[PDB]
Amino acid sequence: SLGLDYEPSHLMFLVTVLDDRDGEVLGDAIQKLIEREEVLACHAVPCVTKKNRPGHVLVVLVDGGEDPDRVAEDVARDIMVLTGSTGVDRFDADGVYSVPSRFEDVRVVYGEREWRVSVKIAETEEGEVVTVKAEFDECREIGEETGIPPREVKAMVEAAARVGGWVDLKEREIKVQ
Amino acid sequence: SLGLDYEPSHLMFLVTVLDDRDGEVLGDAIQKLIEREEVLACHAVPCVTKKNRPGHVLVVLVDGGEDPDRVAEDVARDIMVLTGSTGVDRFDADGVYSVPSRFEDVRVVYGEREWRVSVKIAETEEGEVVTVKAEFDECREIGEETGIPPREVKAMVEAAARVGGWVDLKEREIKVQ
Amino acid sequence: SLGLDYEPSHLMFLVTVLDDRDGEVLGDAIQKLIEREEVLACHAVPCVTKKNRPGHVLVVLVDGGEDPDRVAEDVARDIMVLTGSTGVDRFDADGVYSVPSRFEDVRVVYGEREWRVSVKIAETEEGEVVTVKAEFDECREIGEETGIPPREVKAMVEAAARVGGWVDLKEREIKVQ
Repeated sequence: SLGLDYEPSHLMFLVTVLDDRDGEVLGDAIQKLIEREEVLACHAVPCVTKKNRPGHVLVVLVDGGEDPDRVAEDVARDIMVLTGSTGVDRFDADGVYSVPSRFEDVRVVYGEREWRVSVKIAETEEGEVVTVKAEFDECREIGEETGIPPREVKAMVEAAARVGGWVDLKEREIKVQ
Repeated sequence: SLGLDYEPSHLMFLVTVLDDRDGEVLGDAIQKLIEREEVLACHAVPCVTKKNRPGHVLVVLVDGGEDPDRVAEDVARDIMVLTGSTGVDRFDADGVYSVPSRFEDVRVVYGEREWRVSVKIAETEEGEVVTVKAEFDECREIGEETGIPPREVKAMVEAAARVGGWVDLKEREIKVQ
Repeated sequence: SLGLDYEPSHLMFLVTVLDDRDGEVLGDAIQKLIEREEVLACHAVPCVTKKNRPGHVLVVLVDGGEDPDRVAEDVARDIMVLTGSTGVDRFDADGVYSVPSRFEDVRVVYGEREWRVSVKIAETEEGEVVTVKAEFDECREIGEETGIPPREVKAMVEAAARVGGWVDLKEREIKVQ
């Protein structure tokens, strides 16, 4: 139990098939659907329906959280109201794999310009650091203004997150205390 | 129980992975697959298979209806016969959200030209009309020949479905009796 | 029971939602993911995430085989290590439809050039040969060098697999013994 966690999951797929007859309905419905916390993702999967008619299966990824069923019903109705569907199907995950994680803002200086990079550190009970991941968009965007390559920012930042230090890119240093 | 219905579902995903080695097999198989009532949708999802080979996961959305298993088996064999697969996997929905609905043909006149528009009215036990949806393709296609915008056809038709009347677009009227 | 087999399935979908923030992570992760036997397919499904941000739901199709849970966990960790995700969800098939199958190499000669074509023969207990499928890529690629159409190679090869013979395309013959 002190490797990967494997627990019951509150993730579900909410699924409905729409005729492509109602044109700007799906983009609009998705934009309202994502406004709520528990909707993780939306995708309209293109499909062939019954009289060789093009459809989309609207697929909504939902984190139920503490109470799934209130959340599932709220989203199901949203789907119904927003799309005109009267049949929304629900698919539950049989379990979720997880590792405890935390975030760590790492201070980056280049002599005269500075940033703060988010670093997710995923660590098990046993002390296995499975991932230390500096947020890449910040790393590459620093990698521009500095010039020096994005992945060396990443490597330095992640090593700084390990010892709780900060990065001086100008002298190639990680400073602890 | 007199809001949304949440009942056991006879919807299933029939899933098989195909090598892209057999070229015009998938379009043809889908065209035969959709010929039966209970196949709701088909999509070949592009995927990366095992020796960096491109595949498709053929995904068939099936309404089992009264007896799922006879329907599921018939479709599974069709998939097998049509594609050469010998392994078809089945994924059942854990439940379906639903609202009772009915259809209502609304008579539309523009002085000298007329149509009939299908309007789905979805209404719960409590009397909450969650959706009144005029079929959009008809609404926009009327919206052409008339000139006047498709969504005002929609709004007028849906209001006519509410009181069981008919639409006179020429004088901007909904007539009840 | 001597038609289609319908047995418990060791197939699962491993699902994780990624921000598109980490750029060349998905192609690389998929290329490592497919290296193991039990990963059947990988696809990153494009999706709309929470602050109208584009995401992908990485979807990994996994044959658990004899022990699913060791295989599932190994893949889940791979997903976690390779992508930085700390939440991998698991969806089990409710059953698999199957027909016993075997392969049969069919010798093809055109007077002076020869090949061996793989033919899958799927046959039930009752003796229903549901599919006899010559591997199409070989059939069409023979169909080139020979000139004569790919589907007549297929038909001849499949008929040869039936009687355990071999194909002489030059004299239009299937020879048994």
